[PDB]
Amino acid sequence: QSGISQTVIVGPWGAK
Amino acid sequence: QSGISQTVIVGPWGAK
Amino acid sequence: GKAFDDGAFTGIREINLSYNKETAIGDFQVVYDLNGSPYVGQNHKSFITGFTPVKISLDFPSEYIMEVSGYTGNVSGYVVVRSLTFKTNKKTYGPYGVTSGTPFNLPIENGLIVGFKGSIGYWLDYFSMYLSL
Amino acid sequence: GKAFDDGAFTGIREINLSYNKETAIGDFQVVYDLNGSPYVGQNHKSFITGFTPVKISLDFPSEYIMEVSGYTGNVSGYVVVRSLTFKTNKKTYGPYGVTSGTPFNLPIENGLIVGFKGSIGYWLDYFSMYLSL
Ligand SMILES: CO[C@@H]1O[C@H](CO)[C@H](O)[C@H](O)[C@H]1O
Repeated sequence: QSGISQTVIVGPWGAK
Repeated sequence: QSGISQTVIVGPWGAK
Repeated sequence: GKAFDDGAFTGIREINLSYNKETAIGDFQVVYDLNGSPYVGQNHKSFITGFTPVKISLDFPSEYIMEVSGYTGNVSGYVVVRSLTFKTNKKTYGPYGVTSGTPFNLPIENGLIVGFKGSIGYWLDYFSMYLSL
Repeated sequence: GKAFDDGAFTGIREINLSYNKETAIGDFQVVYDLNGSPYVGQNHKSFITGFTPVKISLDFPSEYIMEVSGYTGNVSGYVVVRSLTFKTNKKTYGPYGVTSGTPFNLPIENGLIVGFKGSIGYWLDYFSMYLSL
């Protein structure tokens, strides 16, 4: 672990 | 709440 | 078509689907992980036959999907999912089907696909995915 | 382009963007929610100026984005986001820009966009979205 919480991320769009 | 756990859902893709 | 909704699980072990190189995606079935045991999802079958089967067996848990992509377009008057491609951190599976029509894609920087739902008649009409950390 | 990454917040109150009808999406700034208070995000500006500014002021918390979509295409040699549309449970904002090129969309059945990251040069090059329940 680290102490930074995490979050779902989707992407990228825009020819990447 | 209810007692049913929840999840992120992305979509739909395809027919509307 | 007939609706299906597998729910959410701990991960994905295998995807079994079928496709036709002139039409669209047909059958779709998933072997999920559920807390370390394989959970055999219901085989969601097309109303018609004549498709080619593919087994995508993933090296769970080190291998996991990073991008689902595909095309949507007409078949027989219906908007359906014409192709799918599954890119993991280890390799690419597909495209399967017909790579024509409207592109779509879901790339994931962080998180996991843990479930599918959708509708299949003669072909895969539409689908959605459950995401989790 | 210059990379940016707002991180994750608790929802979205306002989107300030700009575009040009001959080119593409230029600048991008979000007023997030942070625990029921407004948080004014960094303002991510194009290297050039000339764009038409737009403010999308959502009726937070009852109004939330359900789909983001757009077009990517080539502008003077650069492949960029040429168009954006934001559809909420209340109405559709956009298309802003030029709707030509390859389409993309992120429709959400359950969950919230709670942050943006991406890259902006002359135009918006690409973007990702943080999602949360
Ligand atoms: C031709 O039958 C149909 O299959 C289609 C394409 O998959 C749609 O699902 C229709 O609802 C179902 O009736």
